[PDB]
Amino acid sequence: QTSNFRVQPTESIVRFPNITNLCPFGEVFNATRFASVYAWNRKRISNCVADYSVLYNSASFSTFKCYGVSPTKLNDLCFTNVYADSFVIRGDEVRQIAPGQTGKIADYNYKLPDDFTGCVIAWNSNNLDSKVGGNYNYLYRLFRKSNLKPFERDISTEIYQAGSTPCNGVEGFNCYFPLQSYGFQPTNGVGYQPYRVVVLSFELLHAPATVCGPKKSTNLVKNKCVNFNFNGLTGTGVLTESNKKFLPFQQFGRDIADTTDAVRDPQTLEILDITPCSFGGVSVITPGTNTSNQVAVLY
Amino acid sequence: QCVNLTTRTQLPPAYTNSFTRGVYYPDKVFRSSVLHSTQDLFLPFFSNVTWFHAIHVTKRFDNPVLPFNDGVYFASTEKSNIIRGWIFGTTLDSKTQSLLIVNNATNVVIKVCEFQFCNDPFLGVYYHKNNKSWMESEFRVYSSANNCTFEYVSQPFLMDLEGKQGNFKNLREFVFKNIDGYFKIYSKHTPINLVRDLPQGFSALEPLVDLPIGINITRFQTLLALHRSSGWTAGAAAYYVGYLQPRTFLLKYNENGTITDAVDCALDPLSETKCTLKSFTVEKGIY
Ligand SMILES: *[C@@H]1O[C@H](CO)[C@@H](O[C@@H]2O[C@H](CO)[C@@H](O[C@@H]3O[C@H](CO)[C@@H](O)[C@H](O[C@H]4O[C@H](CO)[C@@H](O)[C@H](O)[C@@H]4O)[C@@H]3O)[C@H](O)[C@H]2NC(C)=O)[C@H](O)[C@H]1NC(C)=O
Ligand SMILES: *[C@@H]1O[C@H](CO)[C@@H](O[C@@H]2O[C@H](CO)[C@@H](O)[C@H](O)[C@H]2NC(C)=O)[C@H](O)[C@H]1NC(C)=O
Ligand SMILES: *[C@@H]1O[C@H](CO)[C@@H](O[C@@H]2O[C@H](CO)[C@@H](O)[C@H](O)[C@H]2NC(C)=O)[C@H](O)[C@H]1NC(C)=O
Ligand SMILES: *[C@@H]1O[C@H](CO)[C@@H](O)[C@H](O)[C@H]1NC(C)=O
Ligand SMILES: *[C@@H]1O[C@H](CO)[C@@H](O)[C@H](O)[C@H]1NC(C)=O
Ligand SMILES: *[C@@H]1O[C@H](CO)[C@@H](O)[C@H](O)[C@H]1NC(C)=O
Ligand SMILES: *[C@@H]1O[C@H](CO)[C@@H](O)[C@H](O)[C@H]1NC(C)=O
Repeated sequence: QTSNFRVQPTESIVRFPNITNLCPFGEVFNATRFASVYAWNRKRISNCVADYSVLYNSASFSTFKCYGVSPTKLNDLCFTNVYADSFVIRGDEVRQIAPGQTGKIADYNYKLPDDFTGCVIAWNSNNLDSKVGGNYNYLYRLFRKSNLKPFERDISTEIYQAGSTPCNGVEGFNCYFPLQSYGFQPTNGVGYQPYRVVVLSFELLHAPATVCGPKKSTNLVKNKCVNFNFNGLTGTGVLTESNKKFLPFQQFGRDIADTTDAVRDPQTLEILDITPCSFGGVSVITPGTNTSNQVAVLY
Repeated sequence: QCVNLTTRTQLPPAYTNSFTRGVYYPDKVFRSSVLHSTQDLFLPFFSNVTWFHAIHVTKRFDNPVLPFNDGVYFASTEKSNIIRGWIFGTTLDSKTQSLLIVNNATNVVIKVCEFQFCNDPFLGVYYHKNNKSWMESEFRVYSSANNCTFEYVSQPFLMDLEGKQGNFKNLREFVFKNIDGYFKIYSKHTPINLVRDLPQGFSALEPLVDLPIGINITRFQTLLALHRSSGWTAGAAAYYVGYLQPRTFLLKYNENGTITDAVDCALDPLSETKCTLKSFTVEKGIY
């Protein structure tokens, strides 16, 4: 006996489940009617496997602003819930979407806390926003007497009174007035050029976490000692066609030795086989080195 | 809207014996001619399970509150499918998350929300005079929902609803368990024309669907169909509830991957011997 002989794998087929169903979150980004900053929009979406590489390469998004979370690893991550929003921010107030600020609507309307991941992305809006004349229906906060906190809602459906004058249907000199309108100037600078922005928040909490990301799928190979990475199962072997009849819900295949030997195709629902690829021992045959110097090899 | 039922007869619950029923596939692994043994939550052989009668006689009704143990085995004997759905939770007063599963003439609903349940939730189907058809005219299981996490609508199911007094036409077996935030339901439907004394034979319960919820469940309550034609015509439906315990079983898979036999390794010592040699036939000797 001299040594052993083994065959190495070549391919790494990684077949996964068939297809992601849908996620209408893009529709949330791409509608036609939206409110103002006064509406602290909070749209909770779960149990949805959503595509994230689209946002990295889109039509007119550009201003991709994520906080201290790595951009690439989040596409193949799985969370529990996401949140959305949409309003007008009037150009330069893009600076206000920061982890901690209080100069302006950074705290007045749509308050965002520090250490909040919440990837935020805006875009230019010259036709929907900055319309002719000015759609003064949109409103931004006057003074925010609500005195918000991180992750809070400012809903002030009333008016101020300083110390003396009630303003219950009476023109009060110190009672101020509700939120001022929105100056959609036709064509002006960033100070009068509104922008539409959307934020995608994440939270794990403690849940089954059925909000995952898309996964790839390479073509299969047969009659070749290859590395297979089916759902959960990772191994090496030769995959061929079998004739065993599986139940309509079973997926795995075992034997008396409790070793996996049959895998159901997650795509086409076909029953395969698993077999180690030709391991053995090598031995030589010699007639004695004194007589001659020829050998034969037995595999 | 919340109401209550009055003028009903109350009867004590009964007991019945489970004749080797409550076996289900615990895994998703195919086997052929194997005697594999596993320790899981199961229903022990030859034990009491409680028995509640929903007979119309006079004017008898039943809808008690049963605590939710580690597992529930629900065996309904039906002729016109009077029993419809279940609710699961702890307080059942919209103060905590609670599950509601119903399969009606309309779309099937599996909804885990906060519902303000009433004292006597029920479903009411009216026998109209303009057409000779039964349609659901009373949805009074709860008042309203507030704010939720997971709602699912399955395919619509159509099934005739009538108040009959004949023999049961079919048996529906369900197994509910809650592990790792997952609600697992195993369902089986079988035909029979008996009246009592559940038939012999082994019937494996194939899994149906798994629901990711992640909530405490310590109480469940079923709901009936309150037909209208004062008067309710409750029929004579019957349902059995049993609880699961951690037990070790020996399963015998056939050549096709279907379970055909099982032996409980907690019965008389002969069963223990059969559980040690991993075989169903034991010859003479001492072990
Ligand atoms: C998972 O997703 C894949 C991708 O869509 C999906 O594969 C496709 O499914 C459709 C049906 O849903 C197939 O369309 C037909 O499929 C039947 C049954 O497989 C075929 O017999 C038909 O093709 C035959 O006829 C053609 C013309 O004569 C021949 O050229 C061909 O070779 C066949 O003989 C018909 O195409 C579609 O073919 C597949 N595509 C592939 C590449 O398999 C799959 O069904 C999804 N599975 C699940 C469980 O969701
Ligand atoms: C928003 O809607 C517009 C509709 O004009 C989309 O623009 C095109 O949409 C089609 C269909 O998805 C894509 O194939 C094109 O590539 C899009 N155009 C460009 C230039 O990318 C736009 O994709 C939508 N945005 C979403 C869905 O996020
Ligand atoms: C197990 O699966 C086999 C599959 O071959 C079933 O065998 C069938 O046997 C009947 C007997 O007359 C034949 O008519 C069928 O043609 C067979 N099936 C096939 C696919 O050829 C068998 O019935 C199944 N059940 C059991 C208990 O063995
Ligand atoms: C090898 O074989 C020959 C055969 O005649 C013999 O004479 C010789 O002694 C052998 N070699 C040794 C080292 O013994
Ligand atoms: C069920 O009822 C009691 C248990 O509380 C027991 O006396 C009785 O024997 C049980 N049933 C059977 C069939 O043993
Ligand atoms: C859901 O409903 C309860 C009951 O009113 C409420 O306290 C809670 O804040 C609501 N929202 C969430 C996210 O739990
Ligand atoms: C479920 O009950 C466990 C047991 O104490 C508790 O720790 C947990 O907070 C509960 N989950 C809820 C109420 O969502």
